[PDB]
Amino acid sequence: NKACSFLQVQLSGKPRIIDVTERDIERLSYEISTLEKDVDKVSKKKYNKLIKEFEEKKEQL
Amino acid sequence: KKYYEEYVITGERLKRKKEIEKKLNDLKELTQNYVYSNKEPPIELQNSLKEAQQKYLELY
Repeated sequence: NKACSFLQVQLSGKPRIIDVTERDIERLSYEISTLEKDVDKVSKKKYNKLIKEFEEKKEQL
Repeated sequence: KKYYEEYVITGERLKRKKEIEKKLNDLKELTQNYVYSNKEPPIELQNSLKEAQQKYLELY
């Protein structure tokens, strides 16, 4: 009973990629958008990861 | 006599922050979307962004 319902989720509507990868568009950008004034230290480097994760995602997208 | 004066100095910071934390959040949003096509927020306004930020490169 389990093995068939896995395939309809990608089938009825949208696939696994469209489902999963759209959140890493949204949910990561949900976090960076509040980050207005960050003259503070090493959390600067998390820009240099999470914005570069967009380049990691959107090249794959 | 030390503690109240420390409440003055730390209190006088936040008065001077809200004077400038509002002005940073306004003038950037003019420069965020489609107004900066041809210098309509010109270099004088783009330097005034950097003017208040250089006040809080240190004081923040």
